[PDB]
Amino acid sequence: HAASQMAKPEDVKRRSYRNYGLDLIRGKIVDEIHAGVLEPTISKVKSLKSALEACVAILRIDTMITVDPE
Amino acid sequence: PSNATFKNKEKPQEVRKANIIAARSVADAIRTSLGPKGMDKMI
Amino acid sequence: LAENSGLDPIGTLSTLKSKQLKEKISNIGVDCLGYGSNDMKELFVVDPFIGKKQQILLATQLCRMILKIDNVIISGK
Repeated sequence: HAASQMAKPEDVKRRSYRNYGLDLIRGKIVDEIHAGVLEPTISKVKSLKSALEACVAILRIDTMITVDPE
Repeated sequence: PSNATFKNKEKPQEVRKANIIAARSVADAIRTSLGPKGMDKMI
Repeated sequence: LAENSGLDPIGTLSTLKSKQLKEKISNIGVDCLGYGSNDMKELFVVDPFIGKKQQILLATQLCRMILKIDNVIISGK
């Protein structure tokens, strides 16, 4: 995945198939186009963006107060 | 010429000491929550 | 000394500052015996130089350690 930004994308030169990313059987590097696995952008945008803003609230916590039921 | 004194009870702060310490624990709580650089809490 | 003699701590510093500063005599101090003069030269209060020098130096050398204390580990006696 480094060949994308390493080589100049405006100059083409190939060396980059983009995705690659996984294979669940043979344990090899296979493009997602040939594998046929894609997901909507909403699976990332408005997902991790909402999760990151939710997780940083835990780091904001300083003390903890617990009140047992009477 | 000395005179002066005027002490009687020797622990006037004893009642007002631990209460400030109890108030300092509450005061130290808002110090971490003060300003945009502060922190949040959970209750 | 102003606590036992019943003197104002604010007036204690103001009394010695108006004297020991302008006048080169440093003998002005707190009088706990209830006399009419604060001069130690007339009241005969004498401390040894090299003796009191050690009392001042050894008191400052104690802070070379305590001030640096961070973690304390106490093993079972």
